[PDB]
Amino acid sequence: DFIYDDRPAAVSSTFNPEKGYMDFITAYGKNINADNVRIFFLNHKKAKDSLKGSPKVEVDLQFGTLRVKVVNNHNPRNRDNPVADNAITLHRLSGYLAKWCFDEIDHGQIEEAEVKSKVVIPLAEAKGCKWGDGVALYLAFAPGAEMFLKDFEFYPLAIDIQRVVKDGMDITFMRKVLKQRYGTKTADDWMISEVTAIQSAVKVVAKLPWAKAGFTAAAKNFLAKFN
Amino acid sequence: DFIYDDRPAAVSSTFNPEKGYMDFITAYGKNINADNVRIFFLNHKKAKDSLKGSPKVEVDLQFGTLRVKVVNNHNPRNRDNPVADNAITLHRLSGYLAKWCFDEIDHGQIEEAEVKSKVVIPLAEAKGCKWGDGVALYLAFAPGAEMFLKDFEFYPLAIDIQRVVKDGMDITFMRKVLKQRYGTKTADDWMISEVTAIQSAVKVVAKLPWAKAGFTAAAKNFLAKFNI
Amino acid sequence: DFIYDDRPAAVSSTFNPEKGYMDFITAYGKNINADNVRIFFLNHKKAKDSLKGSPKVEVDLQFGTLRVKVVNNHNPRNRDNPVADNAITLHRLSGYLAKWCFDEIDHGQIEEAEVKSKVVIPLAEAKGCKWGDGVALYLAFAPGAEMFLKDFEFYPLAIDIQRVVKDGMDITFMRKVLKQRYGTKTADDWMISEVTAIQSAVKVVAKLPWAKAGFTAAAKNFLAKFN
Amino acid sequence: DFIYDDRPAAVSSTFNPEKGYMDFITAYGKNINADNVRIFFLNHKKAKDSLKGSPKVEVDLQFGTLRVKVVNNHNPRNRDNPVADNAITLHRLSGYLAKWCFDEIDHGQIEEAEVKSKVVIPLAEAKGCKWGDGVALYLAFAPGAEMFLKDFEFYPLAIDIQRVVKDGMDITFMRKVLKQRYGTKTADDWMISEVTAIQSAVKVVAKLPWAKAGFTAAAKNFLAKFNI
RNA sequence: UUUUUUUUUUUUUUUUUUUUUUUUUUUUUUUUUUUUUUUUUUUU
Repeated sequence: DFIYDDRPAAVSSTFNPEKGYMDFITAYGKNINADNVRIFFLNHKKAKDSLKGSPKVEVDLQFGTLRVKVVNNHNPRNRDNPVADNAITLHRLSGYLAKWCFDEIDHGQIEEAEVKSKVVIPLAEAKGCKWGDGVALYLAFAPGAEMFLKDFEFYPLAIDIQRVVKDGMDITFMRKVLKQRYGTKTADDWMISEVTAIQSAVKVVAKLPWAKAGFTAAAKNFLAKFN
Repeated sequence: DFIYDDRPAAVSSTFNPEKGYMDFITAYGKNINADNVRIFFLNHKKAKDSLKGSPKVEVDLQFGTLRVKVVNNHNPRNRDNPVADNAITLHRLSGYLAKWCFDEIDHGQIEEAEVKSKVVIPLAEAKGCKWGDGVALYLAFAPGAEMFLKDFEFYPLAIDIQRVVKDGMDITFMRKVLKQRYGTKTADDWMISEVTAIQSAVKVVAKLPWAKAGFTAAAKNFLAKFNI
Repeated sequence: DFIYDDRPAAVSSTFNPEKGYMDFITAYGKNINADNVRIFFLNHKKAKDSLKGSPKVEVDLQFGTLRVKVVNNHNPRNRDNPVADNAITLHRLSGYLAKWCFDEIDHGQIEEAEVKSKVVIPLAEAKGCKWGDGVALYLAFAPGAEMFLKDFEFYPLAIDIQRVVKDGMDITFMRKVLKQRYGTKTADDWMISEVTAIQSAVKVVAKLPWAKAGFTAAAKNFLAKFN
Repeated sequence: DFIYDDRPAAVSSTFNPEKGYMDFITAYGKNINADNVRIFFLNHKKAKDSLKGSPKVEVDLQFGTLRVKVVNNHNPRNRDNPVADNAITLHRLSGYLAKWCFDEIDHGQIEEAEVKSKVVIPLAEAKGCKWGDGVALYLAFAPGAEMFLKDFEFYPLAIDIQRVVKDGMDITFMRKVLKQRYGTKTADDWMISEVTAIQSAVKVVAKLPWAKAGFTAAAKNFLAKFNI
């Protein structure tokens, strides 16, 4: 009576990031602008702890002009609460807005210019990557980019790999990306089929500063006078 | 100001898992089914933390329709409370239900299918073991299985060994398992007598994927292409 | 106003464990017996955490029939409060009672029998040391024994060293023992003078079960590996 | 429905440690004496935990005769609050009092005697540094000293580098310092210009015991005879 | 030259570690999903 537990059932996954993205756009597309994409991408972690502190399972948030209805599972008890396929987590939202940046870029040159001039990703910065390095590569640092592997040319995967080898990141964080699809190909398929594109991606990512989150170029060229 | 201290004394162990199990069945057997057992095996860890939080000495819990009166020794101070041989801790509860699944499978075909299709052991999966691998083996991953070394065909021991050698497990954990009995044969006895069976078990456990639970080969084989 | 702070100044210690022990015997010696001592050594950690919980500076404790007026500096805020040389902390109490057992054994064989048949020190045990191995050695595992390095034949020091090499003990715990005296010799002296006797002690402790904390090898295992 | 969020957009470097110091002295210079500076430096960490506990956005503190209006930003939730340049953080306060000591010593023989005989900086001692080793050097161990790289002859920098090299300190703690000025020289400037002075400082700091304090040789030596 | 996270004198000082025994107890390891969660977060 003091503590009661109850059963979750097994299932397979009916969640298509493409569809979730489209429904998300149809639902919120009027309040999305490069300004909000930018405050969010600067407010991801802040929102991470902000959700972490609060105990409500279904919180709505405001980034500037953007209103978002998000599921909160950062809070401990909620880590196993269910999440609808039309629902949005900060991870899913992040991926979605990254996707938005990617399409918006292709829409034309004025479109190409605005976001590029106004979009920087802290996670990408901390490793010293900027837009000039590549579009797919640069946007791939956004969490949730793993949902759109093709558009980002296997770069989120490669980045995760580099995190494992150089930053000794715990291997479990590759769990999510290793379930994800490459177009029509299931994980099991592309894990053997597409090794080439992946290795190429790894190379591409390798040729990057990878500064320590991050030291302006004066560092770490000065700290290699003392070692 | 006062704090309050006195002597605990030494004795031998009068706890028979076979019988303890029998009283557990006699007492709770009407609400034990594959459903509730499955709910237990999925909520072991959660309930463990929930017991860690509370300082109550004797907590009651409900897994689906099954209610059990459990002794709490996960709360730090409570780690030294006495435990009756007719009392139940989660470890004992797990072992008991592991044994229950083990018997129920032999009860017949419907029961075998019910248990096999429902019951899930997180620890076994996390190492890539499934029901198809074996009943004794798959169930041996359940905590408390060490209390029934015979029925689980010495497998929990083999698993523990496999854990120390590749996962660098702290050896201290083998303390419980290394005193456990083989049916009636004593630890000191079976520890040289049945060496063959043990070795066979170790070999069986040896051939398994044994990746981290989240992914298993060829997820494992794909990392290999870059990093083990 | 909100919190304020103030000075402490210090250079020296006037604290002689011999004198402290003698005063302790004079004050409490009628209530000291193998029963109470034994209860103490089994409830040391318990009382220690119980003191960690309480914020009171000077707590009363009862071990069997023995009541003690002990100083509490286990509470974080209290960790830098002063300690009189005639005062008693759980560490001082433990060391004192270790000394007491050591003397009581010499009083005759019957007293030796009460202490040996009753008193048990968990830390000595966890390493597989028993009374049969030696009195000085067995008692040396008791916290506070470092105050009487002479009587315990350098064994607490050797034990601390072995904790560092085999158990990866953080070296900081040896700070205390390395300031202690060996009878009349100060630290600076015996650290060079008694190196031989110390090494002998180390060899003794070394040839002990240890191997490892948490285990008794009733039967050996054709392990792939040990430890 | 609402967890209010909004944007800060920026990158400006107002804060001038010289000016901050001058305002701080103008405000408090009369209540600063060797006594209070000493008690402060002895109560730095305590004040740090005590403020971590508190919810005040701006806490008030008393060190001996000195009362100060300090900004509290060690508190998790408070960790993103703004900080005025005429305001004082406990880091800033520490650096400021270090500078104070540096000026006061030069005031004369008697003042030098008060400061040298009273003020002790635990971090400097913990590495075996004493007043006799140097004034700038000894004072450089004080947190916030990185604000006055000129006065302390690049010693806070050298000490930090040395923390990374000898104590494997996470390199991120070298952030600040690597933003600070050397008198007029910008970091981008002095990082190339004053390399000579830098390494000299580095060597000076290298020529120190730098053992846990903690221990003194013989002891390091006594340990060496078994372990490091 | 934001802010914070670590590092804190000197004592025969004080704290932080290690804590017998048992078919005892506790400490470790916890499924599957295009699920969710834990790490990595610009610029002074």
